[PDB]
Amino acid sequence: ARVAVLISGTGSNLQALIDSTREPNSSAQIDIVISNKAAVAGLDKAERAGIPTRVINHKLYKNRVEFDSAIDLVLEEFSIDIVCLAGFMRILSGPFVQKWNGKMLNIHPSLLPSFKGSNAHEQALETGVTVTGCTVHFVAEDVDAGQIILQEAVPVKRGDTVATLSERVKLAEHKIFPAALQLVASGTVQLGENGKICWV
Ligand SMILES: Nc1nc2ccn(CCCCc3csc(C(=O)N[C@@H](CCC(=O)O)C(=O)O)c3F)c2c(=O)[nH]1
Ligand SMILES: NCC(=O)N[C@@H]1O[C@H](COP(=O)([O-])[O-])[C@@H](O)[C@H]1O
Repeated sequence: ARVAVLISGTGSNLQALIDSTREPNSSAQIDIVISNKAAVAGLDKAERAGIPTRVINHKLYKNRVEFDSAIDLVLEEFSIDIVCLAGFMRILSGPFVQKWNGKMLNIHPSLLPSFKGSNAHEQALETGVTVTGCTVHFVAEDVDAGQIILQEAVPVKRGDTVATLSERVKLAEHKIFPAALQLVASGTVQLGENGKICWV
């Protein structure tokens, strides 16, 4: 499968995915890395891996849909089959999400449906769970309300902060995200006609 990876910052998930798709049995191929914010470290790990990078600036488009279309042009230019959101902090418009329905994966640092949204670790710590984790799911029009592919639980140690909790969750992210991509690229997992996760 031809894969695009959309980032916004560090790209430690991107790096984790790069490492796995370089493996001989990878069903996946990272053909383009797109970022909405220039001069972010994800663009380096990508360039350091010899992967084309493209910066599309959401702040330069009048419409959110004009902005998604900028991305789809590149997705079609690179003949992409699968889109991985790896730290991408822009909500996509309905038609774009509909177009890539069942072809777009996201990594979210909670055990969904818990702690939907942008400050999941903050939420988890205020609530006081002792177990959190991360989730790979399909992007649906309901933000973080798509079909789950993989999940890994991670412990909340006492005295944790966003800094430490998120350090620990990210190690799990770096496992289930490559795994999930491989599941979808290989066609082992798909989005069933009934709209639930379908194993094959
Ligand atoms: N339909 C659908 N679309 C998309 C697009 C990306 N995702 C995955 C979740 C991304 C993480 C995320 C969760 S909330 C939020 C946010 O507040 N975004 C602000 C911009 C803030 C900023 O510019 O820093 C905004 O764009 O208004 C996020 F960025 C989805 C999805 O799951 N579903
Ligand atoms: N609400 C969405 C969200 O916060 N997603 C989070 O962004 C990070 C990407 O890190 P990276 O840039 O090092 O791959 C991840 O920690 C992921 O859980």
